[PDB]
Amino acid sequence: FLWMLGQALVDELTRWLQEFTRHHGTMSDVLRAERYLLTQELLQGGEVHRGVLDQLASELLLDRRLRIPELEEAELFAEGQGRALRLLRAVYQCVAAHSELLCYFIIIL
Amino acid sequence: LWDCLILYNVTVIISKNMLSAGIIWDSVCFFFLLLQRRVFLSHYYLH
Amino acid sequence: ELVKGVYAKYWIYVCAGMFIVVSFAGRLVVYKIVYMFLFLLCLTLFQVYYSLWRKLLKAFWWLVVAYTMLVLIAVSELFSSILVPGFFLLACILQLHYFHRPFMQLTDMELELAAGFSDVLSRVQVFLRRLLELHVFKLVALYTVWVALKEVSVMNLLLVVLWAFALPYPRFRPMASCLSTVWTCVIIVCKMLYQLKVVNPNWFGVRKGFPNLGYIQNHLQVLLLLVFEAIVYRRQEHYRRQHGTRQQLDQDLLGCLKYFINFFFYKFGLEICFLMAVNVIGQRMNFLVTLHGCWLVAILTRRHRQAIARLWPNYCLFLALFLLYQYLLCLGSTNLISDFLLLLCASQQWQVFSAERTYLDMLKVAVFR
Repeated sequence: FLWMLGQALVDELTRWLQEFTRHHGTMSDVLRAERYLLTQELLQGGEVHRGVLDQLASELLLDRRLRIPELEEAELFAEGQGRALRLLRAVYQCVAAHSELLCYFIIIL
Repeated sequence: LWDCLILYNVTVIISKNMLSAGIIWDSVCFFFLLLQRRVFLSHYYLH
Repeated sequence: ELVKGVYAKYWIYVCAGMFIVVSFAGRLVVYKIVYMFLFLLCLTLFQVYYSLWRKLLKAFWWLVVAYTMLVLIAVSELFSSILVPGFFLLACILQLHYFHRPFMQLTDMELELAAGFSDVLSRVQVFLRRLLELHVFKLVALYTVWVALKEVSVMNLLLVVLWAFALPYPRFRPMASCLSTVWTCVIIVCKMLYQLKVVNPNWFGVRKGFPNLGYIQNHLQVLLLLVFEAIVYRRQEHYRRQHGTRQQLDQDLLGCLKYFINFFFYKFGLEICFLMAVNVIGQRMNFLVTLHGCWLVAILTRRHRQAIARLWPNYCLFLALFLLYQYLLCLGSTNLISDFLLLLCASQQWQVFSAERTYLDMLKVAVFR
C-alpha cells in the first residue's frame, strides 16, 4: 500500500540522516549523554554534579560508568516512536551537526 | 532582566493607552514574558 | 413507571409555562406578577432560607389558594378568561389535591459503556455547575450584559450595588443573588405598566418602558438564569446530602491535565489578572483606563507575590468602585463588561491569594528549557 511504502521510506530517511550526524551523535554520547538531561522531576537535585557529569578518544568506552541510572531512559520514548517523531529527531540532529552549512544556505537564500 | 523587559512591555501598552498599530501583539508578548518570568523556578528550571 | 413520580414532581415548571401564557394576557400588570413572578418569588423564598430548598410548602400551598380565588372571582372574553386561567388553575388545584410532596415535600434537604460515559459526563459538568465556575461567573456575565450593555440607569441595583461588592467579598455572594431575583422581579412588575399613561414630560435617566415585548424581553432572561443556577445547585446539594495536587503532575499527560483543570486560577490567576488589565486597556484606550494601567504598574512593581497580596484588597476595592462610577457616568457599555471581567478575575484571585494558598517529560522539556 502507498501508506506502507511511505513508512518504510521514512525509516530509510532516518537511517540516512543518522549516517550524516553519526560523528556528532557519538560526540554527544561522550559528552551530552552526561550533559543535557531535563528529566529529573519533583523538587531540586540532591547530588547536583553526580547526577549529571558523572552519570550512566572519539569513541570512548565505559571509562566513566555503565548504564546505572538507565542509559535507555532517553532511548525509551525515543525508540518508542521510531516512526514520525524519530524522523524529526533525526532532522534536528542533522541541522545541529551541520549548523554552519545551514547558516550558509539561509544567507544565499 | 526579565522583569525589566516586562516593564518595557507594560510601558508600551500604557503609553498606547494615552494615544492622543495596536496592543494586540504587545499583549501576546506580555503573556509570554509573564510565562517565562514565572517558569524561572528554583526547582524545574533549577534542573 | 418512573414517569408517574416524575410528573408528580413536574408541576413547578408546568405552571411556569402556563404563567407564561398568563403573561401578556389578562392583566398586563397584576397577572404577570401574581402568577409568574410570585411563583418566582416563592422560588426565592425557599432559596433564601438556605435550608428549605424545595421544602417551603406553606406559601407554596397558598399560592394555589390565591390563584383559585382569582379564578373564582373572575377568570369570547368571559369565555376567554375562564378557559385560559382554568387551564392553569386546573394544574394548580391538582397539586393541592394530590402529589404536592414530590416537588415541595420530597425533594428536600433535611445501558452499556457509551451510556455509562454519558451519565458520568452529566455529573462532572454538574459538579462544575455546583462549583464557583457556574455558581457565580456565568450568572454575573449575563447580568452585566443585560444591565450595563442593555437597559441602563435604574438597573444599577441589579449590578453595581450588588455584584460590584459581592464579587470581591463572597460572604454575601448568595444573598446578593437572592436579592437580585427579588429586584428584577420588581423591575418587571414596574415596567409592566409601560410608561405611556398620560406622559407629562423624577429623573434617574428615565428611558421609559415604551416597547411591550422587546422591553420585557431581557430582565426575565436573567431571572430565569438565577433560577437555573439555583436548580443545579440544590440538585447537587441534595445529591451530597443524600445519594492530583502535584502528585498527578509528574505522572503523565493525563496527570498534568487533571492538575491544571482543577488548579489553574489557583496559581495562574495573578498572571491572568495582569493580562485582563491589559485587555481592558486595549478595549477602551480612554483616560479612565489610565487608572487601571496605573494600578497595573503598582502591582507589577510589587514583584514578590507576598507584597502583591497586601495590595490586593485595595486593588479589588478600586475595581469595584470603578464599576460603580462607570455606571453612574453612563447613567447620571462594553467597557463596563471589561472592568467586570477584571473585577471577577481579581476577586477570585483575592479569594485564592490569602486563602487557598495560605513522554510528558518532552512537554516539560519545551516549557522548561
